Amino acid sequence: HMVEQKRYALFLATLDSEFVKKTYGGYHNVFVTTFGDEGEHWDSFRVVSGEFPDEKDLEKYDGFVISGSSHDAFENDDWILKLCDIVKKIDEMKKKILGICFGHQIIARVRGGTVGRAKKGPELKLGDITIVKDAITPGSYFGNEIPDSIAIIKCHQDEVLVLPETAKVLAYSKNYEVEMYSIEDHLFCIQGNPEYNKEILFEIVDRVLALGYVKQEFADAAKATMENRGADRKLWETICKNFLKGRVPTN
Repeated sequence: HMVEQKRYALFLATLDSEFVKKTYGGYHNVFVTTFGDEGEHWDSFRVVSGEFPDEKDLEKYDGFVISGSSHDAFENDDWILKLCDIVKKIDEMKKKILGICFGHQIIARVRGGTVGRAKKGPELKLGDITIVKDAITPGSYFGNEIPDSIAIIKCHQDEVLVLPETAKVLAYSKNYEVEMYSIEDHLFCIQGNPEYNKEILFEIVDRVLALGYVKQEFADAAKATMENRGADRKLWETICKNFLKGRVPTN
């Protein structure tokens, strides 16, 4: 009989930026580099462009990842509605979804939460989130020794303003009450972008500065957060893979 193949679906809620296309070949590659392991089959679907799996094919996937986006997760574009519908279906199937940034926000929306512009304003920087260690099982996604804090790239202007009643907050920060959360055993959401790196961040900063969206001094302060430190990238890959591939007991 056939071996059980491992299949993951990536919902690309962003187009490929010029820098990401040139440097990495696009976000598919970025996501697979971050979360993929040898021998898995990753299908991506450019949901932002209205490309979706068929509902009948959802069962073949072992897990789903929803990417970041420049779009607002509270908007009502047809593709966002369709994304919410398909996420609702996957959620009902109890299939694993890792939501990243926009994805974190979409899952919150589907489960009755509210997303909108953050009360304390946008973040574009390397930040640190405080872990709610009391909500985390030793030897689950976060390893045997749970960190007090994790460094992650932040690139967002919106947040979960109202958490679904079914969500457990796993991390917060001074300005954002919901930096990471889980719902049941199959939904896991991070507001930051574990897939980003210094090069991706700095290129966004440069571009948004050039557009006149932020001041030079803001751009400078954003970049300064990563001049001498990086995100906890290896730890994020471990956590996310632990969750997405059920590599450790559930939390």
